[PDB]
Parts: sequence; C-alpha cells; structure tokens
Amino acid sequence: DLKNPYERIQAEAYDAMSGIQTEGTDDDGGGDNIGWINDGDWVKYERVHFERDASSIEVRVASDTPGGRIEIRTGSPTGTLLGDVQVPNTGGWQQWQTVTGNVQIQPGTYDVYLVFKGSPEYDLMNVNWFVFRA
Ligand SMILES: O[C@@H]1[C@@H](O)[C@H](O[C@@H]2CO[C@@H](O)[C@H](O)[C@H]2O)OC[C@H]1O
Ligand SMILES: O[C@@H]1[C@@H](O)[C@@H](O)OC[C@H]1O
Ligand code: NA
Ligand code: NA
Ligand code: NA
Repeated sequence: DLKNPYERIQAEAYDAMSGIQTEGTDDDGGGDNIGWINDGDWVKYERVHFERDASSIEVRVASDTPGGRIEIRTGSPTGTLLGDVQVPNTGGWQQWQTVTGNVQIQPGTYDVYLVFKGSPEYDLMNVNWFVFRA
C-alpha cells in the first residue's frame, strides 16, 4: 500500500479529491485522466514513500484553456508548498504534453496533494500521471 514516487503515479488513482472527475484518455497508452479541474481543486495520494530526496516532478497534462499551475503540498491541501508546475495551453483537452517543475522533498512517507490553481473563470487542465525525479 505504499506508493512509489519514482515511477509514474496515475492521476486517477487518488485516495481523496475535491472538485474533479475522471474520463478515458486519448493519450498514448490509453487509460484515464482526471479533469474538470478548477482553481482550488485537489487530489490526494496517500502513503507516498520517498527513499531519497526528490528535486523535480514531471506531469503529463493537457488543456484547451490558458492553463494554470499545480502546487505540490503534503499533509493537507494547505500544507507547505514543496514545488509547483506551470501548465500551459496545449491545444486541446486531449493534446498531451509533459511539463516539469522543481520540488524539494526529503526522504519520508507523505500524503501528497496536487492543488490546482488559476483563473476561477474556466476549467484549467487535465492530468494523466506524474512522476518525481531525484
Ligand atoms: O477536463 C475537461 C473538462 O474541463 C471539459 O469541460 C469543458 C470546460 O470548458 C468549457 O469551455 C467547456 O464547455 C466544457 O465542456 O470537458 C472535457 C474534459 O476533458
Ligand atoms: O498529439 C497527441 C494527441 O493526439 C494525444 O494522443 O496526446 C498525445 C499527443 O502527442
Ligand atoms: Na472542478
Ligand atoms: Na515551479
Ligand atoms: Na492516467
């Protein structure tokens, strides 16, 4: 039941969420993505174990709007910001690209939250999976 942050974590495999819905993805490899993402929404992945320090996160994203950002926090949706990732317009809801952002995460087991932020006026993005790099 521990998750491995150094291999892809599928975004739909969350343990709790606020604000979002899942759908089948047209990204290569098929599977699913989370979507209907708005400013202040989040997803929680429990028991993410880091054996060594993480220095960045890579996220597979799509957006038909101006996009937004993903904040990486632990413990709760308000927990200390460990890094963020900018998500641009990608040309459509199933036009997928990989983006990256720096993080600083020390070894330990965490409840990881991705908290989505941007304009309140439009849905922000879709996310297929994410993975950390050491
Ligand atoms: O996650 C995506 C949803 O956000 C998307 O919903 C659209 C949001 O933008 C609006 O301008 C559209 O009316 C609305 O349907 O649907 C696709 C899904 O991948
Ligand atoms: O352009 C491609 C798009 O059609 C989808 O499959 O997501 C991956 C992209 O490279
Ligand atoms: Na939402
Ligand atoms: Na960043
Ligand atoms: Na996925």
